[PDB]
Amino acid sequence: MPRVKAAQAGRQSSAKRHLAEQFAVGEIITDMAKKEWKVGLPIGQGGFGCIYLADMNSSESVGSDAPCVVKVEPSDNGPLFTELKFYQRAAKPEQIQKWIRTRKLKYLGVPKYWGSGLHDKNGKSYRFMIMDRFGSDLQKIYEANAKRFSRKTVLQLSLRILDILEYIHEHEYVHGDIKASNLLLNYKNPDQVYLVDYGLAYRYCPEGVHKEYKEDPKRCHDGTIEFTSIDAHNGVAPSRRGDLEILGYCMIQWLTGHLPWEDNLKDPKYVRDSKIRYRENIASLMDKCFPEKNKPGEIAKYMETVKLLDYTEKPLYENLRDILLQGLKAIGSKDDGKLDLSVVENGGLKAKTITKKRKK
Repeated sequence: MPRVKAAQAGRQSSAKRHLAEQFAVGEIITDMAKKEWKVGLPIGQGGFGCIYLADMNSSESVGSDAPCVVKVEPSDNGPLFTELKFYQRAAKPEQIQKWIRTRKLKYLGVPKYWGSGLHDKNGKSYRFMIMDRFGSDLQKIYEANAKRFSRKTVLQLSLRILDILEYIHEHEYVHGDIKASNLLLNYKNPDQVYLVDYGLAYRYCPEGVHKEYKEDPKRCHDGTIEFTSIDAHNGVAPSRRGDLEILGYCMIQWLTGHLPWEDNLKDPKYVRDSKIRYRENIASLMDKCFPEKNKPGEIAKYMETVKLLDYTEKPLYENLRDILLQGLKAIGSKDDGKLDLSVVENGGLKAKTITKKRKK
């Protein structure tokens, strides 16, 4: 006997506001560069959260002080010291121009350092760091553009990632979880993407000593089990193979729309299984991930190549750079129209703390 039933609809809540009025707008703070930055509007969003925009004093012709934003971090220090130390050390106009030009690199995805300092407020010392003005994040763009990233989009994304991964991973740091929220687009220059959330920066080779992958005690996992791979999740510091592995996962993610172990992001066995399962026959699996009229050959060859270099036998990012660009150029694309991500959406995720040993 038939029965009729249906009662469930409507579930969306939106409630954010930013009016201070009393005390906030116009608070000038002098950083270590000896500039007194005038905070303007509370954005709240960014590669961390609670990020402010710099209004500054518009006397007559402001220099470069206006087009910047500032992250706020407690002086108790979580990711800040690691992030800022690298930030200030890497964001050096002189050095950037030099090594980028000489190493034939494309572009470093690191925000320009303007200033940074400490300001005790109400008895709580907050340390602030001034970065480039961000307005677009790949997390909200993921939603708004339905994660449809074309070859030229993914290629350009991974291209700049290759630049930065070599620069950072040649020294000491890693980044296990490559999340869409890690990539921030310049608010008024979308073709140039920056990376933040350096809390997922674990050290593999201290100073410059290539140790050995056995840092794994039981579990550490910097970031989500999604892109962190088996390596970082177990707690082991990955070599070039790790970074290459993670990048491959993000590339196929943007190219296909969704990861099999992401729909299964509720089970450690399935995520591990699926990753190993696909890596068994990378060429076959990658090409068969999105079979219709798509060309996933660049990824297939890339993945075969990265598996072919063992773990750190012969890792050459420029060689991977070559194959990817060669494939892209084969279909008639080469830095097509300066990226493809002009969605300019704002509403990503938050930054995370370093897995130094224990977070309780």
